[PDB]
Amino acid sequence: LPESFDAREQWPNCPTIKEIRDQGSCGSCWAFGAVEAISDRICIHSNVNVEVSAEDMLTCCGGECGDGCNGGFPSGAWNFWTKKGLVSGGLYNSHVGCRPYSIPPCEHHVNGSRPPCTGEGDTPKCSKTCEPGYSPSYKEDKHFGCSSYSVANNEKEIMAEIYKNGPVEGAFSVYSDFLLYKSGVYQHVSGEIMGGHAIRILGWGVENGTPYWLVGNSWNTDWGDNGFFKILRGQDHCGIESEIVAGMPCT
Ligand SMILES: *[C@]1(C(=O)N[C@H](C(=O)N2CCC[C@H]2C(=O)O)[C@@H](C)CC)O[C@@H]1C(=O)NCc1ccccc1
Repeated sequence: LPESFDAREQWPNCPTIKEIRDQGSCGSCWAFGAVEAISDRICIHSNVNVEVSAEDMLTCCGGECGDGCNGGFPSGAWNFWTKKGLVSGGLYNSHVGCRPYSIPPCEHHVNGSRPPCTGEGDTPKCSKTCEPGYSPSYKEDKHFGCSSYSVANNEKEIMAEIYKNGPVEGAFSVYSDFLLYKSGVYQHVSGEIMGGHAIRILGWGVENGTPYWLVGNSWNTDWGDNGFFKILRGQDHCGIESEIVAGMPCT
């Protein structure tokens, strides 16, 4: 395997790989990390661009995925994709796809022109219809996954999975010092635990002798390094390697 790897560079025809979303004031990271990677993989394994709806995942999976804006299970999300499939849907107010995200973007632990995130948000309703003007119908717009699996807590296997099939979803323990991340390779040295956080891992590299994972957060682009961040790789730091999940799109 190469010393470095950036899925954004390796798959130039898949722009979703370089985009950063905003989960808004909702604990829907579990759903965002999933639909983002799923969007990436649909493009990688059927070369077609599709913004997989975070709204559909967040609102219709139900208990199988946890508790909506209160948190969920990443592996459950990929299961839903293979069971019920997912329709398309873009950013809030974008009017793109069957079900665009309905929760407003906000400032995540940074100042900006948007309203500060309030963290407290209810899970929107599971509506099985598309936005007015869009076609086809909700049922006709479903994209199915044909496999949902968990990648072992093994650095090399996680790299091989990414290298071959594209970005995966992972999770780690977020501590207060991570909220102020700007650049470099993140390493937890202090701060109270804020909770678990699911994200999208799209690569890896080495910075000043420090190995890292290339990750895309869902707190908009004005957070961290244009929305992305780097985190220590190889020592299951904060559990970054303890919960990798992925899957393959049908055909
Ligand atoms: C994932 C999540 O969304 N995390 C939360 C979060 O990032 N925010 C809440 C308000 C907007 C945003 C922000 O902080 O700017 C918080 C708790 C992290 C600091 O609680 C969500 C989840 O799915 N957790 C369960 C879980 C299950 C398995 C592995 C990891 C996490």
